[PDB]
Amino acid sequence: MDIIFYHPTFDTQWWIEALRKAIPQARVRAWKSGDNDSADYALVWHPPVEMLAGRDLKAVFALGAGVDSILSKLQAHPEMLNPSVPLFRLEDTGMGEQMQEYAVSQVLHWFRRFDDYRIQQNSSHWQPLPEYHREDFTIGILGAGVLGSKVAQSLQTWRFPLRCWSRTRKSWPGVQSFAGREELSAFLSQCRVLINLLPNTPETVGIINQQLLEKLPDGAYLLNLARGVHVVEDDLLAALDSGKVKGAMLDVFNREPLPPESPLWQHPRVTITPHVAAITRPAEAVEYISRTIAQLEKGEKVCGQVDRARGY
Amino acid sequence: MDIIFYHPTFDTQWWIEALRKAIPQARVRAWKSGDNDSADYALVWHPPVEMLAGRDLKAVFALGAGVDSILSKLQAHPEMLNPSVPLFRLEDTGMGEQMQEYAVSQVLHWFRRFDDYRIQQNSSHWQPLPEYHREDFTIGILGAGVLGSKVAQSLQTWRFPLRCWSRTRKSWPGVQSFAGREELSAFLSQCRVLINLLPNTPETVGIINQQLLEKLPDGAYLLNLARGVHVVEDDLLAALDSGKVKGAMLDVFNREPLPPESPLWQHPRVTITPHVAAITRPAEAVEYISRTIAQLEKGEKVCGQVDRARGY
Ligand SMILES: NC(=O)c1ccc[n+]([C@@H]2O[C@H](COP(=O)([O-])OP(=O)(O)OC[C@H]3O[C@@H](n4cnc5c(N)ncnc54)[C@H](OP(=O)(O)O)[C@@H]3O)[C@@H](O)[C@H]2O)c1
Ligand SMILES: NC(=O)c1ccc[n+]([C@@H]2O[C@H](COP(=O)([O-])OP(=O)(O)OC[C@H]3O[C@@H](n4cnc5c(N)ncnc54)[C@H](OP(=O)(O)O)[C@@H]3O)[C@@H](O)[C@H]2O)c1
Ligand SMILES: O=C(O)CCC(=O)C(=O)O
Ligand SMILES: O=C(O)CCC(=O)C(=O)O
Repeated sequence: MDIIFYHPTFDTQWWIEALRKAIPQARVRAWKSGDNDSADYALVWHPPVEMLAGRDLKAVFALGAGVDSILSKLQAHPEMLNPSVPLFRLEDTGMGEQMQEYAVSQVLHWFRRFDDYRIQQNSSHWQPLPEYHREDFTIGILGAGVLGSKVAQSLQTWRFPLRCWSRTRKSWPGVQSFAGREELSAFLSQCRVLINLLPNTPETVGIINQQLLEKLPDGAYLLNLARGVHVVEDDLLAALDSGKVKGAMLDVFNREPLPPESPLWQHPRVTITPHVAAITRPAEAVEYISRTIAQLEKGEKVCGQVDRARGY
Repeated sequence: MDIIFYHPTFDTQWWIEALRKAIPQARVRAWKSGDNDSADYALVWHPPVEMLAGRDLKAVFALGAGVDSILSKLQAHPEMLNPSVPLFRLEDTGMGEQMQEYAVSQVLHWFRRFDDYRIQQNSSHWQPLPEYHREDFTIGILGAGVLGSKVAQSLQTWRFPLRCWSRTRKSWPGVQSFAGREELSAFLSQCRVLINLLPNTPETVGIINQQLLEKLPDGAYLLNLARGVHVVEDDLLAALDSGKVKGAMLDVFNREPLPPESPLWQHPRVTITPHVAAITRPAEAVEYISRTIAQLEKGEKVCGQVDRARGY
């Protein structure tokens, strides 16, 4: 078999060699413009149209969890990827644990009032503060997928009340499952902490806006680990300035890098990371891809597949 | 039975009523100066000498995990507590989980470089940073007791390499046990994070000093959750200023409240909480005390007992 590989910034030579060793019968090459030779599988991130157009590939693997970029490019360029070609993404491959590390750390940080103690420390002021209680710190996960479930599981360990929101009902024993737009209001009503692990799709753009934020309990917290387009940043700033939202930690933004003129940078209740919440671990990704190709060859059901009609 | 209760600041009336309901055969009263009536058990925190002197109690329960204060008072006033009287403390009673919340949150905070991203955010500067790896983030727990073990267990969940230090060897399957002063140097050599959960005893005063800190790996972190006397604060500041220690989070200090002139307050790499890492949960404490008294009455082995000769 023949594999073409393309990634705009990863260690391309490292990946080729690691793919060759995991799939020794395979010829792996980096894709460059003009290369119209045969290929069975394409491993891509932000690929140019030309890499895929007209190719009858056995599969394409997007080298990330999110596929909003490749799918929006296919919408604008329907000739890029034949409907015959199955599209896969990276499920977990280390990003699950990475989202658990980020979420658990910051949820506990807020639950233990480290933000308030930092403010008081800035004035050299010693003052024990009242403890928060788990019954008032219900956590809601917007999005209940591969990463959402992982974050829910790790927070349940700490005995926080937990709820999740998705399109379809979930069966997680101690997590209250809300489903659909008709249940979103009820889901938000108790979310002391709101964690966003949704995909970017046309149905979810701008979902974290003024109307959503004002349904939250007072003194709520926002963790945006998904996509910048999910949040209307001026609406968030207004809810931070009114005291509706006590704190927001944001890893993703409508424009990346976040422009220096954004008021989010210096807002006292905002914490910013530069889109680093969860990156695939190359060796786990090479193992996921090699195992998935082997399953495709054997006719075993795989499920890590993108549905172009639903958008994720 | 008769129980006298004394605590300088807790909700005394709440505790009396809760003890009455957990031990309905018991007469519970708040101790005031001049009260020389009989008593079988004393529940105390920072008690005056007069409360205990000359009393042949069946047991005294110190209402905290640490007993350095009561034991140093008994040293200065040997008449305060007859050697006949067994002394107990609060084992866990909720403080285990509270130490896990604090430690896990801040270890993950440092592991994910949230401290560096905060510095960069202060300048509106966007810059993904290299990931740290678990093999370079060995965590050492100074003290391997009721709370030390709980913290070790919760950090093992995150797959950090783990080691502990105590007087006696431990058998925790994935935690390397170091024991005694003769093994302290070797224990420190790999501690990227040093977590202090030792008791204050004459043998441990000032143990975190210049000689200990310089045995740590470069860019180490310090979490002091135990007693302020364990740390020589000027030595810590020097290791923070030389870059030996990248960050210190401190809940306890040689003088409490930490005086405003301490350079720790405004040091950029120091985080301060006002001795709030783990407070006993009254209802768990009343359950621990009532169950321990019942076991004493039935002749069942109890072990939560202070050893006045060893000092803890
Ligand atoms: N560094 C970073 O910040 C970073 C890294 C990796 C991933 N991410 C983000 O995380 C996202 C999720 O990854 P994942 O692997 O967890 O995706 P996933 O397994 O596909 O899970 C997506 C979940 O979102 C829910 N969802 C989709 N559309 C919805 C709608 N209209 N209403 C309600 N719920 C909806 C789905 O519901 P059903 O279960 O009912 O289908 C599903 O539970 C990615 O899309 C990416 O944007 C960010
Ligand atoms: N809010 C707060 O900040 C807060 C709250 C609660 C407790 N604390 C502190 O936490 C401490 C520990 O509580 P705990 O219940 O875990 O106590 P513990 O169960 O008695 O554990 C103490 C541990 O320290 C070790 N140790 C004692 N002396 C030592 C020495 N000379 N060299 C090496 N190791 C030594 C002991 O070793 P062995 O196991 O070999 O005996 C033991 O493992 C308390 O003393 C208190 O100061 C702080
Ligand atoms: O988009 C990226 O920069 C990689 C991390 C991510 O968000 C994803 O895997 O979808
Ligand atoms: O000493 C206190 O203020 C209570 C918390 C503590 O450190 C202990 O339980 O020993």
